[PDB]
Amino acid sequence: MITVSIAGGSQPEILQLVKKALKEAEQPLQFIVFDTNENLDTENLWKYVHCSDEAAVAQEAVSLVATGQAQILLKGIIQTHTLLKEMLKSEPILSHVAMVELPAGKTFLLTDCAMNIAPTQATLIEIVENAKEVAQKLGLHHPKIALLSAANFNPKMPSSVLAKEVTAHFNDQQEATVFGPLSLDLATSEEAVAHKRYSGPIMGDADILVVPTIDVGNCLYKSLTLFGHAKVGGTIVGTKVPVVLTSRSDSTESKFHSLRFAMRQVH
Amino acid sequence: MITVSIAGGSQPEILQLVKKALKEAEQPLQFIVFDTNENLDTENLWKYVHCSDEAAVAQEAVSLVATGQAQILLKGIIQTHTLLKEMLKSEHQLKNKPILSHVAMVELPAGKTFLLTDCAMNIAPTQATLIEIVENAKEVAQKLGLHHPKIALLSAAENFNPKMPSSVLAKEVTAHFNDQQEATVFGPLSLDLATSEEAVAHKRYSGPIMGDADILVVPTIDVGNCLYKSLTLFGHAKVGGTIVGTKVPVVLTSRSDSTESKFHSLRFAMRQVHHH
Repeated sequence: MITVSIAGGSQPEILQLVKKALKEAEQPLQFIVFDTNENLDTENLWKYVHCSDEAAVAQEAVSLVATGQAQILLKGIIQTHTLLKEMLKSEPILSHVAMVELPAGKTFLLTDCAMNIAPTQATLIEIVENAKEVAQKLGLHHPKIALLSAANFNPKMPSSVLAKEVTAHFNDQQEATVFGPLSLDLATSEEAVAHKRYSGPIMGDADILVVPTIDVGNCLYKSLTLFGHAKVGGTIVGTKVPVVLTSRSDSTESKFHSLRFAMRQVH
Repeated sequence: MITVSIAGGSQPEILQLVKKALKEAEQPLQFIVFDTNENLDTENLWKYVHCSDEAAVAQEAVSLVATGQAQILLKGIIQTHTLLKEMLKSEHQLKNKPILSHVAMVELPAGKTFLLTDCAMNIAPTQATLIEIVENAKEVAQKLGLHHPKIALLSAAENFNPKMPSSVLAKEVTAHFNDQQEATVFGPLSLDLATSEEAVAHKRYSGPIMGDADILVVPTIDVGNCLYKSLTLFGHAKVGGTIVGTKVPVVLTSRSDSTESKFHSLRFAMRQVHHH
């Protein structure tokens, strides 16, 4: 069974997500909610735990995960940084990982469209490691990780430099295939690979895409959603448990996919 | 009448383009190809012209554009650096704008259309550069018939985030244009809030631009490139691009580019040449 700890989850929006999950659940699921506000549940859909202050909520919610009682931390109505702080206070480099599903069934992981703004050599290596973990935790043995760049390698292009550097680093592990600079088409389309007579480690069949900055990841993330009609779900990695960041403006169906994504990582 | 100069265009790939263009062409069109490779023209389509080497091919192609001899320059099979360095020589005087930039025209499935700028020329524009990138794209749209174009300065967050370089850049460039009345320039704005009226409503956002931007301006070539490819690879969007800043639209072609792809850019260039 899977127990989800929700920080500040005694809100109708959360209640609605929980109610939905429990009914569409194909496996045992349980929610434990911490909140300063009064309980809104009567149908005993979750386990309510009142808290004195918000700081306590974050503390209590994170504790349930650190102690090994809950396997997923969900961010309800609470300041992202207050919960983020407590998270780290329990732990060094966190990164966001999203799961993308395109119409024809094409899928891939997209990493860091929220956390690290302008990843340096050292931070990008860690970002690759976290995504490497998430993949090799969903079954993908020896996953292909492409370092995205608009650069043929051009020293005047930061993403190109960063890519050639991160590539040299993982040229040992043998646990995964990490290569870049690689243009988007050359990492996701095998047709682009032939039409361009290209040959390399990754030929339009990457399992994970790593961006140079959040600007690139955010853009790609939104374009796949707006015009690509793709299903997406993401979680924050780096801690001993998958963390789902939810915003009021986010749809339930989106934060739902993230929830299932967090669930698949527990399996 | 529009004459097109092609650097290294004597190729079966370029031939397929010319045929298509001359076929769908409504107004008078003409092609003059320069190449070190032998001629492949049998139907007397274009006007073949042999050259000693690539440096020669480029010099001769760019020369024809140097004056009103040609109205559009198109890069067939030849090193980009060779032609680029070639068109940037003082002897030709082609450049006629503070800086050169790349501008693309994007057409989405239904009818949504917009310009995307700088995913090939300026790597990581400074405030001064971004300002000129906007001007270049603003002029293309005006020349295309749009009088008061909406120009969205794209960034990851919608609300100001000083920890983000693109966010700060957007705010500064916005302040710079807060004076003129030729166009509406605003940022930081996220892609969805810039191109999706529904997303705007969904988040109840309110601002000078609400999912109806005419031109999107990215912070770096990586963002524009990724968006560009993502649009065609998964968005079913039609895209055409040209380098602006010169007195003649410059179309960049790559052998790997499909015929429809080259055609769209060529179509975009012809449109800037005649459209008012």
